[PDB]
Amino acid sequence: SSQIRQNYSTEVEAAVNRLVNLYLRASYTYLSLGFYFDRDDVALEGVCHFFRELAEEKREGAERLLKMQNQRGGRALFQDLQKPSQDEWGTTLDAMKAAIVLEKSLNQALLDLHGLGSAQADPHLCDFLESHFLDEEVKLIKKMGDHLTNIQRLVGSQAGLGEYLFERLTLKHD
Amino acid sequence: SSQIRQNYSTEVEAAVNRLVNLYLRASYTYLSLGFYFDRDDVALEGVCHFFRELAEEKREGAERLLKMQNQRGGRALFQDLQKPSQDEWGTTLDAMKAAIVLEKSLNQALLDLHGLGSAQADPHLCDFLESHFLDEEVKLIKKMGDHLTNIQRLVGSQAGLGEYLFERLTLKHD
Amino acid sequence: SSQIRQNYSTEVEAAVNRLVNLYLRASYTYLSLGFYFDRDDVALEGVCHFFRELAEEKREGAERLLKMQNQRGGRALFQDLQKPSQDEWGTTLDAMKAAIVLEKSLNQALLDLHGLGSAQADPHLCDFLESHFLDEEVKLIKKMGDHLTNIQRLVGSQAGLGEYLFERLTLKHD
Amino acid sequence: SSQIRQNYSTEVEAAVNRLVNLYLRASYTYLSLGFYFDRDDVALEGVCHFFRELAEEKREGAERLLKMQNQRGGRALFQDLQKPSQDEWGTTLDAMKAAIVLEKSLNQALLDLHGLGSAQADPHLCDFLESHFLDEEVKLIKKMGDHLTNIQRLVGSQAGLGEYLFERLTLKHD
Amino acid sequence: SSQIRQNYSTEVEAAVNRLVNLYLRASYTYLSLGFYFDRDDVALEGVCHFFRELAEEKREGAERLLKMQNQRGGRALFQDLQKPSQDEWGTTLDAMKAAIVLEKSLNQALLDLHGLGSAQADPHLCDFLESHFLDEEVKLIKKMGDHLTNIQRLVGSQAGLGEYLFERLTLKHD
Amino acid sequence: SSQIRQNYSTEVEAAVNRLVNLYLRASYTYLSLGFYFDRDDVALEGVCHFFRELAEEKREGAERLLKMQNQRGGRALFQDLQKPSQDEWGTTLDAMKAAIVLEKSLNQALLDLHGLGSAQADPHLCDFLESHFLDEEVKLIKKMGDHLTNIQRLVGSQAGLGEYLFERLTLKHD
Ligand SMILES: [Cl-]
Ligand SMILES: [Cl-]
Ligand SMILES: [Cl-]
Ligand SMILES: [Cl-]
Ligand SMILES: [Cl-]
Ligand SMILES: [Cl-]
Repeated sequence: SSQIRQNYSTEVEAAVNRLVNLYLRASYTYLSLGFYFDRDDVALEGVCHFFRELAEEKREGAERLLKMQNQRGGRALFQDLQKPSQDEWGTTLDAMKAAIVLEKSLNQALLDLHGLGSAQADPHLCDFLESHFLDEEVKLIKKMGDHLTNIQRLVGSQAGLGEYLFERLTLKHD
Repeated sequence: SSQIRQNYSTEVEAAVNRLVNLYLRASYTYLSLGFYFDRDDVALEGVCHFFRELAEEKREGAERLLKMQNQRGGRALFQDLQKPSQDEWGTTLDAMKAAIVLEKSLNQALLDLHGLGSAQADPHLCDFLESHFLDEEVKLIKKMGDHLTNIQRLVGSQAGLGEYLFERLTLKHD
Repeated sequence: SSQIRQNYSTEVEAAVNRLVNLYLRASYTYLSLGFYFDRDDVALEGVCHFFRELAEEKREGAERLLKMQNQRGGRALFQDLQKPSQDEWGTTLDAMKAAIVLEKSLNQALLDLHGLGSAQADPHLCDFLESHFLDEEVKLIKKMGDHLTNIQRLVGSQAGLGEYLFERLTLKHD
Repeated sequence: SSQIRQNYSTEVEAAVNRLVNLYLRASYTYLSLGFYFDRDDVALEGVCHFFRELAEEKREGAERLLKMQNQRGGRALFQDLQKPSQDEWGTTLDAMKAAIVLEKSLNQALLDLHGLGSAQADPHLCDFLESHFLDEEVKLIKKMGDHLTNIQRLVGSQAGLGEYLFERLTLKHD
Repeated sequence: SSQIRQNYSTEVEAAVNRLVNLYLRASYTYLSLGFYFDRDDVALEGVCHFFRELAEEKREGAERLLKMQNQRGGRALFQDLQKPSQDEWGTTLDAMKAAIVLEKSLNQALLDLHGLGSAQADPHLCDFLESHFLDEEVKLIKKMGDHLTNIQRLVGSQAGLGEYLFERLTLKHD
Repeated sequence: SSQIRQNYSTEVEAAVNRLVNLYLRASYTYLSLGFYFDRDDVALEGVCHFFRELAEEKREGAERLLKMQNQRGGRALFQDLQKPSQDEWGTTLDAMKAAIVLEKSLNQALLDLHGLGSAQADPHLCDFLESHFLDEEVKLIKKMGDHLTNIQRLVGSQAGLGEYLFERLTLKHD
């Protein structure tokens, strides 16, 4: 048995490993989104940078989960990582809609794990998610919702113009 | 009787308390405007910041009036504060039109109080309003009129595009 | 429906709007307390500053609640703000007793909302209150209790002397 | 009755006082461990420093609990402090095993108190433990487990050599 | 036998261990005094700080004794630590009277140990106490006597006023 | 057809996408290695850091390949990422042997792609690999070979001692 493990259920341990997989999948999705917007026939630098940043953030979230797994005396177990859902991501609007779908799925997984921890009377797990994940996710979903609204406002009858302007005047670029 | 009060009519004292109520009402209106533009389904940061700044300015004007009330030996009396006139504020154009209506109402209240002070031969009151309120109000109404003209110019046949551009290129944002 | 809202009950949304009203009411109460102690016939600068600071703190708490409402995809709704319970606040002891009553009422509203969030399995709400409100309130009530004890000790048979000394030697002034 | 106490059960108040006793006992245990490794016939400076640091940490945890007791309006009550379980602590391996036993006992007491607070709907207590105790304890137990593994690896057939090397190359010394 | 011990009697070794117990008891007494004055219904910050400082000083004196025990080749032996004599400490005057009683008891224990060392022709022990304990104790008792006189002068017919003033104008606070 | 693509074969484009998969697989392998050495029952910090660094390096190599794919007008295509070959990695010696196997496989894939580029008369591809991959790989394999030799020298009859010493005195740790 583990020399450090205390109040750490096998159910939580397994769910943490699954969440790691979900975060690494999300990271991979964002890597694909980023490089799609770097295509010479797409060429929206700010959009590329937005999603490349998120790929790093999701990687870092998986790493924090893995650190916590070891701090509690659980055992990291890695599974195959499925490829992203699409090879080409459409417009900035299509991409941002796919991103918010993805983030809502991660948020629900966090809420589910928090509920398991609550049920198992695992306050360290619950605190961990509250401190490092739940508000980060709320903030990000709010940002994406703000972006969706602005993108939608800019479609008008001149979609190309709007998509350029959003990239130039809202998103961060060199 | 008051140990300091001199040349300070009961009519002015009452009118100052009413003006405090008007300024705090205005502050509350601007708080509502600000948070409406922060909604994820509205998402115009520069517009939000514009009105949040005005909520602070109107609060500060009420505080200056209350300080003056005490300096003259009058007695602050607070009344209930009515909620703003709307729960949702429409477009940036609708909001800026509502703001200029509100500011003209505050301006007329200032002019009325100045007239009362003149009639009562209360030069300290008249000076106070001239020094800290009348030109501030003229300047703000001119700014709002400038904004209205630019907003109106941008409606064209592409309202969403215009409303984005005004927020991005005229109003202050991060 | 809202594009960002997730795990955010209508009951919590409503209770957040009510709490905003309670905090803005509290802010208004403290504004009145502050200006009462600035009266030339009251003239306790440190007491004035103490309550003016609290008016700002309560305003800021309402603003944080409104920011959170929007981050979750709820809708701010403002109601009329009732005037404070008194026009004149008596002695520093009377005022500090009224303040602790007010703070206990805010604390109970926070605890009630935390309980609703717990019941609704809304950990982001619960975390939010824990992180930004509950300990701030405990700390403030402890400070007020400390002040009450010192004020009470100083009444003796020389109330005016004691009230001066407390203002001069405990409360912050210029 | 207490002027500040609110939502603070007699059960929590008592359990906090018991936990203070447990932390001060732990501090005393670590003081004994530290001075044992400073003996001229033991002479493992890094081990001495490790346990002297923990004696301070446990003292500080008791002080934080006592501060919180007063912030909530409970009453500190002190009991006799039992002497540590041993007068001589054996090898570094024996000592580190005793330390992890002790830390698991403190951790379980924290988890028990968190559970009481949950049952009593005392979110300030629960937050307090989450914010200042639970993760600190997880981190420390993980560190001790890491140390145990390294100590165990170094026993081999040359225990004295291994115990020197661990002290020199893992633990902090002058 | 000990490899370093020289001219260090078993009687001195035992008496040093007893003195450690007395100093740790004193430290614990001062911890209790400090937290009593932090109660919201007592609320004398300067008094709290005075006794919390002494709790640290007495802890440090025990640590210096334990260091010396090991430097001489004696063996630290710890005993149970009795709880302080009171749970509630009365007025600042009551507390300062209890403190000077406690310090006179520590002083007599130091003088007794110095006498034992003299009798045993143990000049290192005698020097140690002279250099690090005897004058520190004389200085502290003189300070406490000075405080008692000032506290007593301030009782008059207005005890609460006097106790506030002493805390504010003699003792160190934030 | 692509507006920028020139002298970029479909065979190279496909092989670049496969190499991206190989590098991301390698990154994932190193993530698993790193977290295995962070286990409380393994606890070799320098070994953990060594492999976590390599996980980042391999991620960065995949990113450089994807950037190049777009610069040439090829299309990134992502595939599922298989999980690492082991869940537990044995000793530092076992791990370093697995790492050099992995690196030789990456090196051969680089050499194969260089050969394809040579055959296709694609000097930009050949230069790219020479400039950013081939020498980096040679250097890393030499480092790993150096480490293997030192690890092997340290096994002796005291494997645990040797594995500690290598981690402490060759690998970088805090
Ligand atoms: Cl798939
Ligand atoms: Cl109304
Ligand atoms: Cl009312
Ligand atoms: Cl015992
Ligand atoms: Cl006793
Ligand atoms: Cl596989």
